[PDB]
Parts: sequence; structure tokens; C-alpha cells
Amino acid sequence: FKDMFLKYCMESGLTLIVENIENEVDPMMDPVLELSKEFKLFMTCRLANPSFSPELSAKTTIIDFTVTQSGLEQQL
Amino acid sequence: SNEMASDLIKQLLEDSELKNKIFNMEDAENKGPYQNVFLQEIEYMNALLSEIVKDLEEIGQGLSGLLTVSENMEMIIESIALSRVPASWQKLAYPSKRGLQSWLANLFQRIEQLNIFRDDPYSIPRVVMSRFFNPQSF
Amino acid sequence: KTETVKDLGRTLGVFVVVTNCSDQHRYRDMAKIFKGLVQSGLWGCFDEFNRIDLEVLSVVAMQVESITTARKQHMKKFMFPEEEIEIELIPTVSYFI
Amino acid sequence: DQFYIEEIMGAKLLDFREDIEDITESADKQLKIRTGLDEINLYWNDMQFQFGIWGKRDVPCMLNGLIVGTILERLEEDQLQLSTFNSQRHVTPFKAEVENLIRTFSDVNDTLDMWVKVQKLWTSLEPVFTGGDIARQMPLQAKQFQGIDKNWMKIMEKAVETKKVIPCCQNDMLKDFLPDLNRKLEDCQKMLEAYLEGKRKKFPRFYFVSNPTLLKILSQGSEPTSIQEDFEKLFDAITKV
Amino acid sequence: ADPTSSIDELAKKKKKFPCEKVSMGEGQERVARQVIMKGFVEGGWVILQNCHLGLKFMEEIETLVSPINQIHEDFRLWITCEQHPKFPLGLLQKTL
Repeated sequence: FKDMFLKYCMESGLTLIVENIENEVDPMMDPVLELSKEFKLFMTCRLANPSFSPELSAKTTIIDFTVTQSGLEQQL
Repeated sequence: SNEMASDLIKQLLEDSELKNKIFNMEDAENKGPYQNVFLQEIEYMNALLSEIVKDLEEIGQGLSGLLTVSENMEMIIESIALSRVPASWQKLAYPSKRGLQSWLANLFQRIEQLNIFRDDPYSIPRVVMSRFFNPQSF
Repeated sequence: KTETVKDLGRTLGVFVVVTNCSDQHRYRDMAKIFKGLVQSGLWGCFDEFNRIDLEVLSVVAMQVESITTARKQHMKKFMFPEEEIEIELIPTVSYFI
Repeated sequence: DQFYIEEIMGAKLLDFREDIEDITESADKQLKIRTGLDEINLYWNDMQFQFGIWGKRDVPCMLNGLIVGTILERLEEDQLQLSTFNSQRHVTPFKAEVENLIRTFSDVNDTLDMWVKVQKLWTSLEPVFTGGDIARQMPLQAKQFQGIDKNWMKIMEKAVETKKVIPCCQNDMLKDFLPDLNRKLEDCQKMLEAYLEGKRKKFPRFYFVSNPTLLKILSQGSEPTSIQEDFEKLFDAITKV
Repeated sequence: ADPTSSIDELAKKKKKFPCEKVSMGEGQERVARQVIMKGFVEGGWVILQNCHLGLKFMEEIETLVSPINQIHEDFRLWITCEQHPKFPLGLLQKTL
């Protein structure tokens, strides 16, 4: 993933979805973050109550998909 | 029929590449007559089996090698399809009838024990003591 | 532990064999061992028997249960699992882990 | 390929800079990819060929590649680069050569793998049948191993005459024999476990003895000498007699 | 405490056939798999034992019990284990 899935997505745009963010970042992930013009990338974390660094909030937008009990009432 | 002919050369003769092509070491014709008795059967089968293997390979190069079709080619292919070795195999010697099934095997065991009778490391002085084609001479 | 087991073996006058089980073990060697035990009549002490595959533990359960039943009825000739040839037994055997 | 700057300028430079620029950056990346193909072909045609041979203790010689790790990994990223190029948009010329190169490499790979695994099997089986007593006790699979040895020596001499592993692997007759030899060796292992159950029955205490040291124990060739160093791992405390 | 006797008495009163049993371990993955395939094609009952150990066969089970591979009716599965964390919840999310 660190070498292939990068150069494939970076040169052909396969969208490179990542699903195991746990506040640890391979340093190589960042300079790719910030050159095919057909490439997007959506990444997400798993465990709630994150402790993201101040700068990791400066780069990417943060959305909480915690549902709740309140939302649970409308589905019920 | 055709393949196993060449395949049994690689399967049987590969163990008897010496025996179908062996020559006695020259001690020469020695004192013992029974030794010279043994000798003349040894050269019987060895010449015979040498003739047999020629037939096996010249058919082989007829099938998977470059050679025109001769008369003996059709006779041997119908014989190998008939599974009976033709009259030439019967004219040279008299083994069992079913030329394909376990017929090499009867000759196989005979030629194994024959090689032991010639050179056992105990039959070098021609002292050895079903595989005989002429017991009355013995 | 192993010293007390070996001392009981020594004072009984029997020969004890200690082995060291590990995660790289397989049941073929355990079966070889148990067959040697039941054939000779020596004692066996599998030190660190726990640090082994749960899988191996399971199949060893069947093997040891077979030989335990075999010794129970005081039968001279018995049948060992996974091994077709019938095999004998000598009473003064034992297992320790 | 034959004109002057007056002509290239008669072609309007600013108006056709779109086209000339597509072609310009395309050709720059084309020089990049063209070197990427050229140097890799130059290296791959002059690859290293050093092999470690087990020994000369017979007429032929059997070798193995102690660099095949390097060979295989460089092959992997080679096909990686070649597929990456072919996938990028600016690779019009290479399709003719790159495909043939990839094909040769891909075939030599799996041929090498099958060959080397069968070599491992045979290198395991050799010293078993070097011994005389066991070869006499089991004559059948001994001569079966002789047949596989003759086939093996033919393949080895074909390798030696090739002198280049890529054509040696491009040989087609090879691929047929290897799996048949594998299944035959499996039959041999079945018979060998039969013989192992046969060998275990003799003298229980040998159960706490491994295989090769047991073969050594059974190959005494002498009354005192052979066993005088083995009493310890056969009894409890006796060492000399 | 074990309901294995009870479960077997149950397999004798409503069901007509004695259940098949495999104790979890080595030489048991393929053994448990082949007896499960036999239960798939017939519709018998299988009793796994000691699932607190030999957990590598557990993650396979959830893939086996699926609508894709069709199973004959009357085939039930009974699992027994103990308190072992690091137990993937594949079946823990889908079981009784």
C-alpha cells in the first residue's frame, strides 16, 4: 500500500480509501495529502473520542458520525 | 499401444540399459564347459534382446521422428494394435503368447536373473547354486 | 516440581524422561513419545506442557484418554489411535505435566 | 527531421503552443519512460549468472541460485514499473517491446519456481539412497528414484548447455515433467512412512531418538567403536563398557 | 456444569439420531469441516466442544453458516466455549 496503492491512485485515481486511522500517521501519508487531476481520497477513523493533533485538524475537516440515543428514537 | 513402447524403454530398459547391451568380461572361454554352456545362452538372449530393442526404437523414430513408412511399419502397428508381437518375435525365440501383457515382464525377470547368473560376484566362477529357455542342454 | 517428580522416579527406581513442549510441537512426536512410554515402562515429565498449541492439547487429550482406558482394564494388548499396528503395554508407566 | 527555425516559426508558436506543449511535455516524459525501458532491458539482458553447486560427486553437477531472492524481487518491481508505464497515458511506443519482455519474465518466474522446489525435494532425497542397506531393503522406490535421477540429470545438462536461465525456463518440455515428478515423490513419501512404521517397531527405547542419529546407531560397522559414544542418550547413566 | 447430557437426551426424543461430536483442536479443523459438510447434506446435529481454545476455526464458522451455501433443513449447531477474550465477535454478534 505504501508504494503501489499510492502510485496507482496518484497517477490513475483509484480513490485510495483508508479505514484504520488510530491517531498514528505514517509520515509518508502527509506529503501525499498536501499529481493526477482525477484523484480524490476519503479516509476515516474507527474508535470514538479522538485525540487528533492540532495540525491534523488544520488539514482535514472533522465530522462526527456518532449517532446518539436521540437519533435512535426517530428510527424506532 | 504406441506410446508405452517408447515409454517402457524409459520405464524398463532404463534399468536394463546395461543388460540389453552387456558384454561378458574377457575371462574368455575357460575350463568349465557349463561356463561355456552359460555363455552361449547369454549371447543368445543378449543378441535377441538387442534385436528387440532396435525394433522398439526404430518404431519410435517412425512415430515421433522423421522416417518414411515402410512395410514393417504397418505390420508392427497392426501387431501392436493387435497387442500380439508379430511372427518375427516368435521366430527368434518362444516366450509366452500375449506379446504385450506382462510378456516383457517374463523376459524382464528372465534377463534380470540371467544377469545375476553371469555376474553375481559369486557366479563369476560360474557357480550359481523357471528362467531357462533350454533346460535339456543344462 | 520437576525435581520432586524426578526424585519420586529415582526412589522408585524407574527411569524418568523429561521433555520440553513448545509452540512448534505437533502430535506425531507426542504420539511417538507416548508409544515409547507405554512400550518401555518409563516415566514421562512434559515440562512446560502448557506452552503448546491448543490443537495439540486436544489431540493429546484423545491419545492420553485412550491409553488411560487401556491401562484401566489391565489388558496386556491394546490399540493406539492413528496407528494401525496393535501395540503392547507395561503397567508401571506414568504421565506428568 | 529537416527544416529551420524560420519554418518552425512560420508554424505560429503562440497559437500552436498548446499542441507543441502537449507534445513537449509528452516527449519529456517519453524520454523518461524510454530510459526507464532502455536501462532495464540493458540490465536484464546482462543479468548476473552465479550459481552455487552442491558438488561434483558424480558426472553431472546440480546447482541452485543463492541470489534468486534478488532475481525474484527485482522481477516483481520490474513488472511493476512496466505495468505502471503501460497504464499511464503517454506510453505509445513501448507496447511492442514491453509486452514481450513482461511475457518472458512472467514465464521464467513460474518455471524457476517449479524447478527450484523439485530441486529441494531431490536434494532432500539424495543421502537417503546413498546408503546401501536401505537401498537394498527397499529396491522399488530406489530404482524409481534412479529414474527421476536420470530425468533430473538430463534437465541439469540442458540447463548447463543453455547457460542462461531465461531460455532454460523457456524450454517447454520441462513444464510437463516437474508435476509428475512431484506426485511420484509423494507416492515415495507414502511408502517411506510405511517403512518408518516398520522401523519404529524395533527396540522401543529408540522412540527417544531422532531419525539421522538412529541411522548412525544402526550403521555400526564395528562392535566397540560405533556405539561407545551413544550409551548416554540410550540409557540413563551408563557411559562406558 | 454441562448440558451435554441434556442436549443429547434432546437429540434422542425429538430427533431420532445421535448427534456427532468433535472436540476442538488439531487434526480437527478438517475433521470438523467434513462432519459439518455431512451435516449440511443430511441435516444431522453437530456438537463442537472446547471452543474457548483453537479459535482459528471459529472465524471460519460465520462464513460457513450463510445463505449462500445452501443447507438442508433440521441442521442445528451447538457451540460450547469458556471465558477467553481475544475471541472475535463474528459469531458473538450472530448466535444464541
